[PDB]
Amino acid sequence: CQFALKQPQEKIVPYVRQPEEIIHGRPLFFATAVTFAGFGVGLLVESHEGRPTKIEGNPDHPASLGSTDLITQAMILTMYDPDRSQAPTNAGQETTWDAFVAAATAAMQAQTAKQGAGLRVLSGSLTSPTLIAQKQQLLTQFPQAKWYEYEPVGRDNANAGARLAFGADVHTIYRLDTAKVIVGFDADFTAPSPTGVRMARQLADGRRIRKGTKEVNRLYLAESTPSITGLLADHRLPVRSSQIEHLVRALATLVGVPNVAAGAPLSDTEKKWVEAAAKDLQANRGACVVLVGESQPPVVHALGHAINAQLGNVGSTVVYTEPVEDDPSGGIAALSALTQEMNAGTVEVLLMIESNPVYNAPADIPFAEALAKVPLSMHVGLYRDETAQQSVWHINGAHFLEAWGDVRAFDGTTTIVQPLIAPLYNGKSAIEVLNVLLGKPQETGYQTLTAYWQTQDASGNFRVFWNTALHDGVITATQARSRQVTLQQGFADAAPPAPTQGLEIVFRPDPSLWDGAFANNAWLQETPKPYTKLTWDNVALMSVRTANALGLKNGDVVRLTYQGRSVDAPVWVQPGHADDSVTVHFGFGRTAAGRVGNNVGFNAYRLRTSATPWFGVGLEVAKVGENYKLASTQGHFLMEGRKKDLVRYGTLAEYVEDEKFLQVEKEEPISLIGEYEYNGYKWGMSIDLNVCNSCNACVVACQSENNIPVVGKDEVWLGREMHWIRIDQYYVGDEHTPNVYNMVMLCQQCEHAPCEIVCPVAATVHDAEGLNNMVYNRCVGTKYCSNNCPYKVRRFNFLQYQDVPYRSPIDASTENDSIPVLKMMRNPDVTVRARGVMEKCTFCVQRINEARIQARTENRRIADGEIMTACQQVCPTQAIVFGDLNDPQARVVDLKEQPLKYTSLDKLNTKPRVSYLAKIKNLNPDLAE
Amino acid sequence: WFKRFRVSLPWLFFISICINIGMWFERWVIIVLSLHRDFLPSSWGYYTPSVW
Ligand code: HEC
Ligand code: SF4
Ligand code: SF4
Ligand code: SF4
Ligand code: F3S
Repeated sequence: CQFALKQPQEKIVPYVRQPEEIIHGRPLFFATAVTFAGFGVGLLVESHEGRPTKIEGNPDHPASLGSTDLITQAMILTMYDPDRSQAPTNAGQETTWDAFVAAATAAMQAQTAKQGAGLRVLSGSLTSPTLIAQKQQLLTQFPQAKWYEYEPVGRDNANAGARLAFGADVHTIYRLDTAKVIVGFDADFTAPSPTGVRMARQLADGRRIRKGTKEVNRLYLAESTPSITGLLADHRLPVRSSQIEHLVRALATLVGVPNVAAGAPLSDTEKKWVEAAAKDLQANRGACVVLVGESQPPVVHALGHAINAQLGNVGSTVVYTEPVEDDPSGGIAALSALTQEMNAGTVEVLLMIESNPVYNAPADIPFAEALAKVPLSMHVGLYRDETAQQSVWHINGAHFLEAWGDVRAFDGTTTIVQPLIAPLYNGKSAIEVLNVLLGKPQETGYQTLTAYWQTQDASGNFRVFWNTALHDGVITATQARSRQVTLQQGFADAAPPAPTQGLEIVFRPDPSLWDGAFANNAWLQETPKPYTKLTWDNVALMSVRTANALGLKNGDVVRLTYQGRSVDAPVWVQPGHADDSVTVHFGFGRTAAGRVGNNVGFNAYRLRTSATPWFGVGLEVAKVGENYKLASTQGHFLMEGRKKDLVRYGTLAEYVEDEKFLQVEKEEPISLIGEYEYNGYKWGMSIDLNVCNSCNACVVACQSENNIPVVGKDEVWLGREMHWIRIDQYYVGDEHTPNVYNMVMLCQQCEHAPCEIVCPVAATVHDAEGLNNMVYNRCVGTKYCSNNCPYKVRRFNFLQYQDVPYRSPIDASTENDSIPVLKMMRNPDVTVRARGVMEKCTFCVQRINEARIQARTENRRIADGEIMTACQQVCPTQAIVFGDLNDPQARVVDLKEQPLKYTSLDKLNTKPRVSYLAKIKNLNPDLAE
Repeated sequence: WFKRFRVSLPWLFFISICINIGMWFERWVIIVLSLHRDFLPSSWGYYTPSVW
């Protein structure tokens, strides 16, 4: 309880030399990009003065068409993490940066005496052309130096399948805008992948269902575990993850592949799925695609290129370009070829660009014991990772908002990573650390970036070319050239072995925490996982029929014993799952993540075996626990007959006969309160629930925009998560093969808002614009608004929820004292809320007002695209559409007169401003029985 | 209804002590059981009270 008669003397400081570009109070968006796996996502990040506070999508970029992922959006709390490495560290104790360049250059003259032998580098799968040119300068200065590229969710099997079918390595850019059916095969392509935002928009562009739409996408999936593409899949099949090599061998023989050598037969529901998915592939040959993700072996990846070359997709929707990444034939096998080189000496310098392989290595690859045999182990990462303690040297990371850099996206388009801010802690990025190893330690990150692009610009007037590349983000004088391929024959001749009986393990990246590189990010942790709405826990995902054979409920801790290792995993049962196919997720069990990701789940990387790195069948469950915490944030995953109010679901077979078949043509409701007249800037929202894949990028972008506090695991289990927007799975149907439906439930901004009439101090009123104003400074904390809110989209600050993964919220010793580096990530237009006030989705009223007030100074009206909320500017599928309702030529006034426009809880006369477009899941005639 | 359990104070005390515990439970059923499960299934809570 802070208390004073006056607020203290607030100092206002100007600059000392104010730069020309900065106007105090204006957002000043900068066009950068983020190296996610090795590829760029393409960003438009908002730097108010120097500090970037909100990552948005670069609409010029090919990967993100103006909308980012869940992980890509929450790179701001990773930037302003107080657990970031604030100083370099030599053998445990802190040090300077120039002590490193006196120790590294003293070890670089000892390597030139040899042929640069012990100079192994362990970067992760980089595509950026400046670090490729610095590597190719490093590997021509030191001849016998090796560059190994380890990535745990790398495209190892995806490139080994491109070698096994085409000869050389080829990059495969799929194109779903000309695609009628998308027969995936263990391919979560709408996930946080290097192309996950474009493959989600192109998949959702095909199924924008309007007044005159008769043909949409189909999306046969056959997924191991329920993955977020399965929300958009209309024929998702729970396959055991070991039969997907045999579903493709049953589908490559229905289409024309001569040497498929099919084996290991199918079940009666996997065979009638594959005789109908391939029947819809033999038709519409020009617009169809067979997808396969890196969970699969390299043979089926080669068969996925065999089917796509049989159906004539090459040149139409599956283009083949030169490989954008530098070393495509190096993955887990490149990490295993390094530790067998790291053993018994014969390595002297080991640079480790941000990989964290002490934590990420498979159990068959002894990277822990092979490390500390290197006399000089250097590590470059923005966290003191699991490796940085076990490394001799350690450098800061220079997170991409702090560092001058490049990155190449898929399609080959290079985008320059400008620093929006100077390095808070002197970061010294990967382009600046190789400058020390090459011999140019005083050369900055900008001096070696323009030194490369001056030589890769064959046009004159480089300053026009360079300033345009920083402005637009993209370059597009550098796209990957389309490669003519062969599709060699005789690659799947060897018959597969017997399908081994036994309970299967399935390795996955968590959609929140991909490979544990961002496990210290608080926004990604408390963001609910897509199907199983959990926050701070790795789980073992079982089917309802698998757990019934083993006899374990939704909270027991089991000791998953793989080939030699046990992991002591909790259990979350899951209806969409495959039989005997227990799924564990990466990204957890970090022992040196920081204060957010330390000991949150079980480390699934201790079960990888580097020969079965994604799935294996030798698992023993052996329950050893009971009643784990498992802080979930949904309460009931089962639509309880509340259809017509949550997710109205239909098929396209019944929509082509009746347009408004999910609407209820009912009489106008009677209200005794009358109504009000909204005549200027009527704000409404249309959420297309048919295209929402539950990517949770809108949950974490409301968090980054509206200063929403993270809440720890102990207070999520009490149902006190602060999330203004939530996605609701609902699991309609059979408990073994259900349909999972998303309802993006935010504050519906009800016109006859029942949450407002129950506010004693009137801390919740309306605009004349029409949206619901939750004023935080007036809230005395009587949680009656939350009780009368029928959707329960009100979210109360219970404790002082502020910097909660860095100080536990059950104290008042640091209640009114805040972390100084976390204050820069906050939006300066949203109230950072106190201990006892309630929150609510305010339609991003700080984005409404900042363009309503700006349109009043220049005497005009707001257009449609001038106001774009944070959940709308992030949705890769563009499910959310915000806009004026009194503007007749608007985009939301079209989407709210569609025959699928329904409002949630119209049984109550709340009259919401948020209407939902209903879900239509395009069932085949040969499979709907 | 019966005077047997009204004039007898060891019986009127047990009846009245079952109303103070019971009418607490009426106001628990009214408040919690209407709040902890409501319109939307994705907002179903439990409210096990803490020591405070
Ligand atoms: C000292 C606290 C104070 C605050 C905070 C304040 N005003 Fe205003 N304010 C106006 C006028 C006139 C407008 C323009 C109304 C419009 O354009 O719709 C306005 C508009 C605004 C707007 C912009 C509304 C929009 O549509 O963006 C804001 C914000 C605002 N006032 C805040 C006269 C005043 C005056 C009269 C001398 C006073 C004092 C005044 N305002 C004091 C204050
Ligand atoms: S939807 Fe809920 S929070 Fe929003 S105005 Fe209506 S009652 Fe209030
Ligand atoms: S529109 Fe509302 S719910 Fe959506 S991101 Fe903005 S504040 Fe959150
Ligand atoms: S509304 Fe958009 S951002 Fe949110 S879950 Fe759906 S697709 Fe993802
Ligand atoms: S009713 Fe009123 S004062 Fe605060 S929490 Fe609810 S708003």
